Amino acid sequence: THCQENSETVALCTPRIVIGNLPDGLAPGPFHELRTWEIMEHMRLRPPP
Amino acid sequence: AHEYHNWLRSPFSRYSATCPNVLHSVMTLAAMLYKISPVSLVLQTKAHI
Repeated sequence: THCQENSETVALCTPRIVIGNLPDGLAPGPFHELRTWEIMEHMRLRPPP
Repeated sequence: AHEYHNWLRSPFSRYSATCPNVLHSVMTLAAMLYKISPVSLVLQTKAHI
C-alpha cells in the first residue's frame, strides 16, 4: 500500500498474518465456508452437534 | 508408560478423540478387540467376517 507521511508519499508493506485477510476477489466467501466444512469432515464432525 | 508391553496402544486413544457419541462407536471399540492369532483368525473368517 502507498501512504502519505508529513506531505510526502511512501510505500508500506505488511504481512497477511491471517488467511482471511485475502480479498474475497481471490478467495470468495462461500469458499471459506466450504473449506470449514472440509475442516469438519477431517474432524469427523460432518454434521455438527 | 510401557506402551510396547501394554495391551491397548495409542491408536485407541487417537480414535477416541474424534469419536461420534452414538452407540455404534462403542461396538467399534468392541470390534477392534478381535485377536490376531491362528485360532482367532480361522474362527473369525469361518463366519465370513
